[PDB]
Amino acid sequence: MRIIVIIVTDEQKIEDMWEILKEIGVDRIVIITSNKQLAERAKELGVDRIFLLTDDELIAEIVKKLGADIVFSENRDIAKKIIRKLKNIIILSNDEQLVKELQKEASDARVFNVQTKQDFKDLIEKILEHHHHHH
Repeated sequence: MRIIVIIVTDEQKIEDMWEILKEIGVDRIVIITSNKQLAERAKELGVDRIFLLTDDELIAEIVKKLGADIVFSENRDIAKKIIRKLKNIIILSNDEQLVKELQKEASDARVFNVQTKQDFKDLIEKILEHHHHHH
């Protein structure tokens, strides 16, 4: 029980760790998406932990059952939809104007903000040492 809810935003795709994704990744991640396209792509990789749902707030009930303690997703409304039942979950969102709302209104809710590479650098330094390959 340490599964991360991977909801994918169309930004810089992690194709770097796409290989190790099948060894370490699928062991501790679940692919939660509304797009069958990348859900099939992950299925061609051999990701067993995939849910395809075109619903917004329903993910709060899905991850409740999955016992998920973390989610990567841009979600303003759906943040409060998850937090109202789960204040023990750590949610990352890009909108700092929203992240602060959840940090004030919810007592035990651990809501972290991402803006620039700094937020990612500190976060990866907190967790296990993971470096990127220069060229």
